[PDB]
Amino acid sequence: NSNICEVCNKWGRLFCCDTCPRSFHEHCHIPSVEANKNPWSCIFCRIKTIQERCPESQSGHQESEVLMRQMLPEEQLKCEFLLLKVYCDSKSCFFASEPYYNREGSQGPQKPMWLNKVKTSLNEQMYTRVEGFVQDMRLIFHNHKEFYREDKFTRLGIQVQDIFEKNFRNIFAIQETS
Ligand SMILES: [Zn+2]
Ligand SMILES: [Zn+2]
Ligand SMILES: [Zn+2]
Repeated sequence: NSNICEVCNKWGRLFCCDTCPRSFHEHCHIPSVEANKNPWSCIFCRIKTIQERCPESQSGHQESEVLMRQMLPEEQLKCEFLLLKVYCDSKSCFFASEPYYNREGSQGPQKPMWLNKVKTSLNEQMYTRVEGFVQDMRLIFHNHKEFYREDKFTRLGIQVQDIFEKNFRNIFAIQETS
């Protein structure tokens, strides 16, 4: 197994996947690494299993259809993984914890949002459809773009949103387009 966490790329107290060579800190894995279970399979392995059990799940989908899916266990898992993939980028640090807004010439968003809040919401099963999760994720970056206006810092929101969107299209097998 790897000697660094897959998500944050640091050593420490790591839990090792039994079915692939990835390792995780306890709270870097999503969901948090489970207490017992030997063997243990990581979220990357669990996602691969879903695809292997239903190869047709990789045929292209319409986003509108994906968003209306109820958050049954497989969709819950896919959202957990998608959230994890965003945490895997180091620029996610900017969007992880609760922001505050005090900049001359801007007003903060009406509905602040951040990754750790989405993480809690997933953990507490607060989303009933995929749409709920996707709307909160997109709101994080939209709020950032709106607040930072022409500061070049706006680009961080564009960057992390692109990681979100690419991973969304991959995980939920959205039909490729030009
Ligand atoms: Zn970590
Ligand atoms: Zn694994
Ligand atoms: Zn099948």
